[PDB]
Amino acid sequence: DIPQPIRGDKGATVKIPRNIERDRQNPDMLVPPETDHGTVSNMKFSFSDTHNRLEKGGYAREVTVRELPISENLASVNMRLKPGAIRELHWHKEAEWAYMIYGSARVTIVDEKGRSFIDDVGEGDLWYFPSGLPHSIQALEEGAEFLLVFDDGSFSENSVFQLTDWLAHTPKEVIAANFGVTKEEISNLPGKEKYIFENQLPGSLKDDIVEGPNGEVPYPFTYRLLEQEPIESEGGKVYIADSTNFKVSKTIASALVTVEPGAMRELHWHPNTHEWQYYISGKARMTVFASDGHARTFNYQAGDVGYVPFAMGHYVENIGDEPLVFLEIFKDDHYADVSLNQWLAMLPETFVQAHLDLGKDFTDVLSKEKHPVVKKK
Amino acid sequence: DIPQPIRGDKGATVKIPRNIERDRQNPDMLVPPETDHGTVSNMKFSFSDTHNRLEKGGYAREVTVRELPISENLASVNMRLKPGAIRELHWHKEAEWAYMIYGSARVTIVDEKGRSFIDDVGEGDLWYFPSGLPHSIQALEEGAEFLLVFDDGSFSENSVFQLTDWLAHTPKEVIAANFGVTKEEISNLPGKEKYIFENQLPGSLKDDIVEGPNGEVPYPFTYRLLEQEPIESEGGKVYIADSTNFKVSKTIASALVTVEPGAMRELHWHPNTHEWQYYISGKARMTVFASDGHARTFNYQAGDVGYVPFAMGHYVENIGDEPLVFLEIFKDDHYADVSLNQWLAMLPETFVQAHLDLGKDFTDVLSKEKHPVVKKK
Amino acid sequence: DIPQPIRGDKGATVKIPRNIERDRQNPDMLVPPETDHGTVSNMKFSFSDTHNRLEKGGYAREVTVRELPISENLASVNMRLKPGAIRELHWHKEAEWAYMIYGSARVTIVDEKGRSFIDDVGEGDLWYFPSGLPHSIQALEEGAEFLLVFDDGSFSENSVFQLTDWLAHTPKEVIAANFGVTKEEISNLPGKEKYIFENQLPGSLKDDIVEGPNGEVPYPFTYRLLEQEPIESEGGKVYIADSTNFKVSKTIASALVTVEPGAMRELHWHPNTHEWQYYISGKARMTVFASDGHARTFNYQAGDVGYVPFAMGHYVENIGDEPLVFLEIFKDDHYADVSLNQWLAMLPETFVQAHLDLGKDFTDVLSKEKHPVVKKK
Amino acid sequence: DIPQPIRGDKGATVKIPRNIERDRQNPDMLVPPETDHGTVSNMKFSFSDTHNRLEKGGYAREVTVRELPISENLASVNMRLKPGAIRELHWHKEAEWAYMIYGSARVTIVDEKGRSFIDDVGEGDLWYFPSGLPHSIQALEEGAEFLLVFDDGSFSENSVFQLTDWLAHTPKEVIAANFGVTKEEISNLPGKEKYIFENQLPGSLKDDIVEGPNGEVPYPFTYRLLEQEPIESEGGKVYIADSTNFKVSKTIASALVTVEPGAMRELHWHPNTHEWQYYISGKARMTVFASDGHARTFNYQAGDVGYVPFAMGHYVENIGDEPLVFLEIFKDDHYADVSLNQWLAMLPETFVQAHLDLGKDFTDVLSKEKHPVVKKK
Amino acid sequence: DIPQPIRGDKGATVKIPRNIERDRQNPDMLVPPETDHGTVSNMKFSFSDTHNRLEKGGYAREVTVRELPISENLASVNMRLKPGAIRELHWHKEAEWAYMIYGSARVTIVDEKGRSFIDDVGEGDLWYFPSGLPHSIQALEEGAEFLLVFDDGSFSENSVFQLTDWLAHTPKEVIAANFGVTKEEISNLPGKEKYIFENQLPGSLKDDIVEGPNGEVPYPFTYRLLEQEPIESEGGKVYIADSTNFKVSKTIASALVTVEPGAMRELHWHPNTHEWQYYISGKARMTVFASDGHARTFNYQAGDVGYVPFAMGHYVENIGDEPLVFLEIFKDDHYADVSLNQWLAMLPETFVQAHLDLGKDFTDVLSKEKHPVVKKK
Ligand SMILES: [Mn+2]
Ligand SMILES: [Mn+2]
Ligand SMILES: [Mn+2]
Ligand SMILES: [Mn+2]
Ligand SMILES: [Mn+2]
Ligand SMILES: [Mn+2]
Ligand SMILES: [Mn+2]
Ligand SMILES: [Mn+2]
Ligand SMILES: [Mn+2]
Ligand SMILES: [Mn+2]
Repeated sequence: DIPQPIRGDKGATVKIPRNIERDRQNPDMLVPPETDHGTVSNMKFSFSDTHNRLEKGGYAREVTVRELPISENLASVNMRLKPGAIRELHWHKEAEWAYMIYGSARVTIVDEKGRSFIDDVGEGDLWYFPSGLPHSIQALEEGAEFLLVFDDGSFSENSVFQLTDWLAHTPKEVIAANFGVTKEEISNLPGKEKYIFENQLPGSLKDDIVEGPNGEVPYPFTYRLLEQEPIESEGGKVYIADSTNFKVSKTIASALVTVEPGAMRELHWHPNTHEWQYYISGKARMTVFASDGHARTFNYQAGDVGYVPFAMGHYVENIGDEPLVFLEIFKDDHYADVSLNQWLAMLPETFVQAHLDLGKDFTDVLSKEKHPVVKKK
Repeated sequence: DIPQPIRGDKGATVKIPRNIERDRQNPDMLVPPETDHGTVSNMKFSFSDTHNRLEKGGYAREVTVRELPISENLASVNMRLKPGAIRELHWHKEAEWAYMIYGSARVTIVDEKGRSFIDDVGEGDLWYFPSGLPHSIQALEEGAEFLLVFDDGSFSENSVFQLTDWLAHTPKEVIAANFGVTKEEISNLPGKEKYIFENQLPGSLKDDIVEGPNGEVPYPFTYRLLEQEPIESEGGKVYIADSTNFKVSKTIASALVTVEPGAMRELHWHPNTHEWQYYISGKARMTVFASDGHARTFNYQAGDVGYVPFAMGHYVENIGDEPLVFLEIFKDDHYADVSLNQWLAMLPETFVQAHLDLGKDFTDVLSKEKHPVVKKK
Repeated sequence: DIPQPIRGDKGATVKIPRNIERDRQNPDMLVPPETDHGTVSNMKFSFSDTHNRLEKGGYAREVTVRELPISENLASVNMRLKPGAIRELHWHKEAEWAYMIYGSARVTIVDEKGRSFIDDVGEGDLWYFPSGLPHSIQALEEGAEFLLVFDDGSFSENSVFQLTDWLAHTPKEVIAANFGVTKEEISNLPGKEKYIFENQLPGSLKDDIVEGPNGEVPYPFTYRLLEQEPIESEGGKVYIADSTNFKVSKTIASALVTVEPGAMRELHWHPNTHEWQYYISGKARMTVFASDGHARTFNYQAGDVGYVPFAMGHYVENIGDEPLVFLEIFKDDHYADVSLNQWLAMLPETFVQAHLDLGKDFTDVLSKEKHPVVKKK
Repeated sequence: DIPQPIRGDKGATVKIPRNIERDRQNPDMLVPPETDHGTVSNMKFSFSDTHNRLEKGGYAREVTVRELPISENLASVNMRLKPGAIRELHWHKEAEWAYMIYGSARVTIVDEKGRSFIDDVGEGDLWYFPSGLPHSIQALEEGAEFLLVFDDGSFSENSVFQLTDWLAHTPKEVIAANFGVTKEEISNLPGKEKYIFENQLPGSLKDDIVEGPNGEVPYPFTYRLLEQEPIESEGGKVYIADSTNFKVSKTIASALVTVEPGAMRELHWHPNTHEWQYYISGKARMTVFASDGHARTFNYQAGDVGYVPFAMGHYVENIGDEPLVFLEIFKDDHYADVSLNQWLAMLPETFVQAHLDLGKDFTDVLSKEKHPVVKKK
Repeated sequence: DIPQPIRGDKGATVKIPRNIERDRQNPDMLVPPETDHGTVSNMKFSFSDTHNRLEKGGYAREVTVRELPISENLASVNMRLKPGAIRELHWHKEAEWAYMIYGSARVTIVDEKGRSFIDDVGEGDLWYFPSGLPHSIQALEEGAEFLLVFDDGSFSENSVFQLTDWLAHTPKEVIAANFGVTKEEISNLPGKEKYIFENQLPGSLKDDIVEGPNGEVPYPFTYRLLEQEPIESEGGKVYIADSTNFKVSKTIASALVTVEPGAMRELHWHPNTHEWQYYISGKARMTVFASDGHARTFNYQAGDVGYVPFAMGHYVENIGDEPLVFLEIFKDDHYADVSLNQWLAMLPETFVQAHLDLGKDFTDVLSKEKHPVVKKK
């Protein structure tokens, strides 16, 4: 049945040709809360609304500042590899964070000391490659699909440094001299980058491990986020990974949040930096509060990127029947938040009472323990 | 049936939760043309993906640079008034262009010489209010729904100058002194802006006309675009309105394009400025060609804003069953384009032949007459 | 008696209408030193020349980059609370530093671990709230007046995040769900921010202290600057507070300087960052030396903000009859300066002699001990 | 013999490895005039110091803001075509100005009204293609070498819009539909841009001329600069071409200056805009005077680009044995200059005398007639 | 013999007046590698192409962002002092790094604690003065010539803070008061900066050392780079100095590289920051690879500054008969690089094989030990 932008006696029927399907996806936007007010930048964008780069062995599509101007510090790729397919050995200026949503893959990485690290990554695992270190991904028997996050919003999947593209653009004489071979011995180097290519499934991880004169890396570039004990509350759970626990992960701080139906990520903000969001599954609404009485509510579902500017107040409410599952990303060495609840709970009852024009009956429910996700009892 | 991002042996099935509805709306994006390549900014955005401001008597929602960063020079509002509802008397820095999609409305405007202009606007009509001149809209018995375009992408519907908001923020003594009345005589001024408000239907246009010491305005601020004889070709028609014919319309140049099914707005570019697009009805695809072999294809349908950076090559192909109807907007005193066809048609056969590695059989079909929209005979 | 901009045979009488009162306040500007030269940005601005925001229970006025463009990194509020008046619970992006000039007040603050800190602040005390942590001020029986400094010059007192303003702009359903109460139980929440409001005087500090599951904060957010032993010299004293001693105070470094009549803050610069100044009492002049022989002298008195760009040479001379008292603020984790005197004192006599075309009689007076404020013996 | 940076008792011998060849080319830079002073941006750059793009049939190298940051408004290409070689049909955002130094070539251009213009260009001729209009160059039996100037310093020869590159990046179906042919009929379109390619010499100009439904262009896009009577003075001559005489040339104003040995382009400035310079032959020095007593002298010879910021005082002195020949380019609809000489000549003798502390003997030589190039009698 | 920009059947003879001398210096630019492609910023600039500031006792010339826009973070001075000549006591915002190419000199520096450090510096030695600390240089009996690097590309040698220039622009009364002398006692202070001046040779270093109330500096501001054991490979050696070994050197990381004829600095990049280069002696070529298949080759020799943007792939090949010697500078607390060779050497043979379409015969030569400079055996 057709929704209309009408709230009480405000609003009216749409009379011109419209996108009913999207109107349906965005109820709190066709009909915002009465408490919404003023202008805020766009805080939502769908991967389905982006050009998809198709290759032999997979695909990559991106959400960058070119799509979502508010996110100047952070950009993202949704990438897919078919079984055995290789995302070509490459590097880039930006540091890279990743979450494996579907399947598994082997990654390689070499650090600035000539040490290589090679690991398999399963669903619910992260990896993090520091700025400038060369790496690669190769999916296993199930193939693989994942989210990449880069710590610069100007990033583009099409302007990364590929191994073969470097070679093809280096004088043969110089390549030959570099390795001490003849020109002929390298006559067959690719004349073009590969980016993503089909390849036979890799062997066992153990058969791949390369030891060297310089020894093991100090710290691993992969982390089993879902093997961690989550912060658990009534309405759901939160799995945090930042530099304090996922050691190499210096420029990216993360939390995977799961929200039961009827639950919600509570009212809070972040006193460190901006929040970048990706929605893995479910349906949500968020109101971002930007001060000076400016406030706007966005709807999100699977494949949607979201965003909360530094310190803006928000909440994430599950408005669907299925679990709501999303990521919280920050460009920072740690996760941090202030809970509205915990905050007031830690101040004198009467002081809070004087602020809210409410009484004991309200301050009584305040809780000093933090519960990031609560249920609608 | 479910679409997948697969083209020949490139691409793969989506394995993670997805937005199938949007995937369906964007076929040429889930599966771009093989000839697409490289990165281009986002050139498409839907009004359905924006917060809608609901008032008593209508609504307004906007697409600004905050949503579509590529469009720094141009922004847009989709506004709706219920019958008799008034968009409050107001002004702003930006010049304003408008197209009446549904219904009709009376507008008023006063110029820098103290001359007022008052007209009724029907479907297919435009108006254009020069930077800084105060105006208002009032819908008639059918109500009204229209598109507004402003010649600065930083524009926001929420930061316009409203009559009552000015007064409420002016010292009463000063207001009283200004008009030579007492404070009491204006005690009842609104304490708040109205923005949009319900009101009884207006009388006849003739009963409203105000004459003054300074006489008629030199030129009208409304234009009957659809009363013009269109440039007509096989596949459809083009109705142009720019400063050369719609005289006051100095900073905005416009064309309403209608494209029969199986037809297409031909291959061309614009040698003056950027193109801002709004899609009134139908389904389309456009490829924007950005040089250095960069090219990207976007899908559009009703409620969608589009965009082509200065001189980028494009075409607009109807890929639907119904007529395709859209606006072309420029920040310029005239419309202008170069037709690929007409271009080659006006050069030596053999010269063109030498360029395209084709022969007479191709140059023979070239046409020196411009046909902006052609059919698939 | 009327001052004129005449120096020897340079300058002339003012012949047009003028501001004699200001001319009097700015002697070294109507008549600069002969050694002044070239253009420098404006380095002085008076709080008396700003719009004052008046509320029930106090006032706030600000000096931001909008008033003093040279100060891009730092901005300031002069705030006043009547006895018992509360500056509403709030937070903001910027970190906040403070100096209590008159009276006293209770502050509260909660950190990112859900720990609250509550303290009373008297004259000559500082507080420092890290970016993003929620806080509040409540004046005691004497009321309170203080200076706030924020580590971004784009700061505005009117765009802070207020508790009640957040709530009023959050859907009631969501608020209710957040705390697990009914809509009715919060029906009486303020429909508007309070910002500053009248309230009964608070109880004892001890009765207010809130303990919690997470324990005491590691470090206090208040510092008794005047209880410290000052660096004392002949002409006056300097009380420094930076991250090395006021531990939480990571982004702001400070010094309160007192200068007897006939004394002066010596010739120096700062090799770390810019200097932001506030003048609490007295009359001063400063010459800022900007290299390339550019130099300009400014006059300052109570209520005046001043400023010295990174590494520019300066001095602060008391030119009044009463003590001169001012603050030195830096956006940095430590205070640091180079004394011209100490500098030359630590180099070979003859080397210095060769530089200044002076002799032993001059190098003899140089001192290796730093004396930040000297007297005119 | 080896030059050293020594002037009187200032300076010293170079003691580290050096570029003697360049030192020789830059005498007034190794050893500037005593009257030089302070910092000025770099005002000189050599085409020999740029990467040269080599193609089949010629080459192109550029000087852009990426090489010469002071020139933000203007950039340049030095292009070379072998006999019959075609610079591929193309267009771009920037307007283009040109001077034929060696040989000749046929150009084509189509305007926004579908009118084509086709002309042959010889040595000493200019052309000017307005922003966005498609064009091409084809050298004749002698081949051709010329200078291109573009009215944006961000221009790059590698990011122009090529005909074939557009087609190769347009869906075949869409191309086919555009022209009403089959896919097969265009199967043989180039899969890649050509940029510059070898081709047989063109026929007579008359055999190439294409008439059309829309008639002759209003004005020609080529101008015989050297067929004009030059402003002639003792030391040389000046050939000006701007919008007042070369009608289409709206955004570019030009002058070809020839300076006999012992002569010099007199002391002057330009009260409209910046000056961009190219040196065709000879050796010169220029001092640019930037006010605040800042002044710097540059040496120039064949292949060198130069530059004078808006209104900066300068002169161009021939310091070689051969004629000095260079271009003066402006981004403006007209050429204009103020002659120092003419200026003083038009003011009261005694007034000028009072300024320069000279007497009648000096004012007597002043001349009211402008002589842009004077000789050292 | 005359070089021409011809490669196989690409390119053509230059037909217009040209700079053959530079053409000769830039072989890989007149005739780039076939593998070069696309646009890159300018990465090369010669000190011989700059205005030289001549003083009594030496000279200074600079390469700043005003000459080389790509280098926004880093600028450089080539300075020369005659025996006993003093670069006047001064300070500046920027931190300063230095390499002594010819001769020796005494430097002085005072830190923020009033501690002075005084040392003699010989060929192959570095010094590093932290932002804002006052210093000076005085050459010994041989005179001195060195390279200075400053950690801001906007730096200008003409806008430094000089001791005497400060004094001359400070009111005499204030100077007198500062030191507690009379105006007369300082009547003879220079009325102008000195910048560089002639002076008698200094005594022994030991006679100059100044002790003070505050003791020795924690760490020395000079470092004997060439006394270190170099990383030595077949083709040459690398001497690294960064914050890990040259302790005070916090914002600048450095390496002196020497390359035998027939050798080359291997294929690598830097995963931390940009590379700024200075060429001390020899002839080289470098190709910088900028991704998206963009690549450009530059020629360098003595007196040339070079540059590699963050993470761009490069190599430095000696193309001369004499040793090639150059500096690598970074704005960072450590040196770091990734070797292409070492990188592939640390990954599974077959994985690498699958990337390069080569076989065992190639992976066999890969080496896990890093060899920064290799020879053409
Ligand atoms: Mn990557
Ligand atoms: Mn959050
Ligand atoms: Mn309007
Ligand atoms: Mn168009
Ligand atoms: Mn605050
Ligand atoms: Mn100071
Ligand atoms: Mn062109
Ligand atoms: Mn000129
Ligand atoms: Mn220095
Ligand atoms: Mn390197």
